[PDB]
Amino acid sequence: TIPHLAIDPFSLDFFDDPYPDQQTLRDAGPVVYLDKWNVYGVARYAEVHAVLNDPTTFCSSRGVGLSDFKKEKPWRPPSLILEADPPAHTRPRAVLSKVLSPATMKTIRDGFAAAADAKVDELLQRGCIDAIADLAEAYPLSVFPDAMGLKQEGREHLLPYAGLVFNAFGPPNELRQTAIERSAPHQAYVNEQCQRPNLAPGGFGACIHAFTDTGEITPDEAPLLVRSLLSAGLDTTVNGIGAAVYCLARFPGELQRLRSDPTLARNAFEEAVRFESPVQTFFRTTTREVELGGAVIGEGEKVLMFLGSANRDPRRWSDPDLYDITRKTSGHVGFGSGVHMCVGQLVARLEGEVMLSALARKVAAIDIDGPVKRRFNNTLRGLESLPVKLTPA
Ligand code: HEM
Ligand SMILES: CCOc1ccc(C(=O)O)cc1
Ligand SMILES: [Cl-]
Repeated sequence: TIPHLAIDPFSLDFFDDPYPDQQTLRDAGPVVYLDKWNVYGVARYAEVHAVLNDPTTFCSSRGVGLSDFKKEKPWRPPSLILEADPPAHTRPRAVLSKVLSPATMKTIRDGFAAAADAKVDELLQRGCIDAIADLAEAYPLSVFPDAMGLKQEGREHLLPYAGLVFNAFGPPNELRQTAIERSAPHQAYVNEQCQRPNLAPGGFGACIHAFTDTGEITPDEAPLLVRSLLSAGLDTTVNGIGAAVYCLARFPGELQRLRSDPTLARNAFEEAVRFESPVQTFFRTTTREVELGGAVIGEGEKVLMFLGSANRDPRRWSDPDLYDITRKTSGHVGFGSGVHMCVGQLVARLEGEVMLSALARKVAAIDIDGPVKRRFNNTLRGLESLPVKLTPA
């Protein structure tokens, strides 16, 4: 009943151009079996959405990578939020939700915006820049570690640590095994900075620790929650902003619409998240026999959700392959959906918004003027290098 496919969604060939293979995965059926890794796959919007929204049947506590925590040792202590199910999940989630709240956004907004304006000003002085190193990396590096309350020393460990985390959700290919074999210094650094004494007052980190006396989390839980933010909070935004600039570079008509109305910045970023889906994939594990899209899946099976594919499913989206900054994006699954839906999305959107606003007001054109190089990662989609010429407005 379930078609079997030999496509490796974690191969460099796939990362290099995933879209044909994603259509093959969607059109093969609502549920496929991926023989390469012995997992089920869902690539259409409807099934991806259904799976995300049934956490009881499709759990996270057995890991959201290929590895089944019931069978293998997790490479690091499990995340108390990403790799937990309700009810264990519920209070740590509530804490990070309050730490990364509307009120918090109000306190950091002017600073994040000034930094974005300053960066664009600097880049315009240079003219010819690398929009990855000099913008998509440099801008989040200039605001997020400080917002966390990290010391200056050791920050060069943060992106390596993130690349390791997102590679480790993958199968045991070379990407994953190389990451893990280089991991020790990055782990050591990150774990140390998660301790209360090492986090500056007023940062996200200290704020997590301040929540330890409410009964929601205990003091021994706070370091792992800080670890979640240091895992997820940077490299995601790097690839989101990189995606947005790439889109604007490839669709000059949309840059021009954004210039004429900079208040489109926020949606222009959201559309970039749907269109590129910097977070491509996550797994769930079935806790029982389940029927999905008229197909039956046994208990304890890994299920691979293609978020990027769901965000380009023509069953859900009109002209999915077009970057449209006035699209109604609501419902896209680039931040996930349901109880695990990105708890940091207000930070991601804030960063993305103020950067695209700065570009909207200051830049007249973005032209690719060098070879584009992709960055390969088992979970993240994005570029290594994006050489562009920026023309001032
Ligand atoms: C454009 C940037 C980002 C994208 C595309 C993104 C994507 C996602 C996705 C798809 C999930 C769902 C995982 C699942 O269902 O298993 C998620 C969860 C999560 N994200 Fe984000 N993320 C981004 C930025 C951030 C930022 C900036 C932070 C923190 C400051 C963050 C922290 C987290 C955490 C802690 C979770 C786990 C939430 C839970 O399990 O309840 N992310 N993110
Ligand atoms: C795209 C979401 O990525 C992550 C990665 C790690 C964690 C965590 O360590 O809790 C959460 C989300
Ligand atoms: Cl670690």
